[PDB]
Amino acid sequence: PGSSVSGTFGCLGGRLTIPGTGVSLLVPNGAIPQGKFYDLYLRINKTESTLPLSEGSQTVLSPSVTCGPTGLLLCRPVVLTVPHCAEVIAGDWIFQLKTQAHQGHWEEVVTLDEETLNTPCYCQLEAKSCHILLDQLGTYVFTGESYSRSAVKRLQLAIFAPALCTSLEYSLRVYCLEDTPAALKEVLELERTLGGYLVEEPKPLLFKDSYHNLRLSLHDIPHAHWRSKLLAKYQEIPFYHVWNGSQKALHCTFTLERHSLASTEFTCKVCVRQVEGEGQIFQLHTTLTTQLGPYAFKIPLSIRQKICNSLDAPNSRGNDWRLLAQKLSMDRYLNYFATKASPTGVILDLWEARQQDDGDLNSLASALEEMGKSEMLVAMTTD
Repeated sequence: PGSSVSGTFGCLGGRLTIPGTGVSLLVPNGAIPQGKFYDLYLRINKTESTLPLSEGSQTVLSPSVTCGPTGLLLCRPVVLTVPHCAEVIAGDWIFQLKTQAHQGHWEEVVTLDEETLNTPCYCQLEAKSCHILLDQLGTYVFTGESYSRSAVKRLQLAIFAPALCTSLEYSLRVYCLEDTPAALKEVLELERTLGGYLVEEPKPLLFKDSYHNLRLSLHDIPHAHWRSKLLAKYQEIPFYHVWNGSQKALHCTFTLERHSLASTEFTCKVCVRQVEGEGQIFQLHTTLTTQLGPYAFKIPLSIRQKICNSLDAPNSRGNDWRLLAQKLSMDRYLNYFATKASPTGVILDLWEARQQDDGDLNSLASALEEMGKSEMLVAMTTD
């Protein structure tokens, strides 16, 4: 219900966002035909709906996201942003954007680095998210596959305990989640129903394509007052279950027993690690959606038009939108911008999409300054 949002947009565009997920749809100025208004929606689909894409070497890297309705005319691309859990720079991944024509059926839109002049999207692949320029709306998911020993995904580790405890029985739920805000939001919602609370801030863990399992154990339990109810000294989560994705709230449950209700404080060391890989320690101690244009955008229309007019013109020594794209690290496949009526306009849309996250207006001015462009353009873009 609240994993979907909707809005009405015109040619001035705007932004649709599902709060706490990393998922948003940026509808730029001029994507919607002048004098028209579109009712659009944006939804995250069930974690389990991509299960067929999660097997052996293949993994789902992002939530599956639907934007629509389909069948509306767009004049310029829109930007669909999704978070991902890949470590991108490192070991070899084959990245792919996939689309779902109808329920239970996926096909590739593109495999990254196989782009052609006909590819109807551009995946701007960032460290922790993808900003996907789309020529059309629909259902999309970002996937990655690898046999490389070097390929890494990012996890976040979140531990929950019951807020109310009346028994001698006590339990800790140690979740091993994909590192996206969406994944955390989902588990927080699950635990609200289960009556759990987050005992510590989540912690990162890198998980390697090494075929090694996750191992989880408790240590330094106050034996005088507490005991573990499990025979095994540790628990494991199978490598493929961690690797593949599309699994709702992966966790192990640890079960403890207090001697009496006088014991109202629990302490222990929780270790979560990949065999032959990384590990984390928790030192535990418990007690018993819609913006509209042009205000949705960081660059005023007047300044955007000035930049686009300056940079759209082909430059003999390479000093045009191509160099701006290179400077902003948006140059993995320049020909997607080249076929647009304003290559600069689409680059700026991508920059806008980035600014919802980590950057600053100075990344744009810095780039323009290094390009030797008008100091008036730099003046206009500085922050």
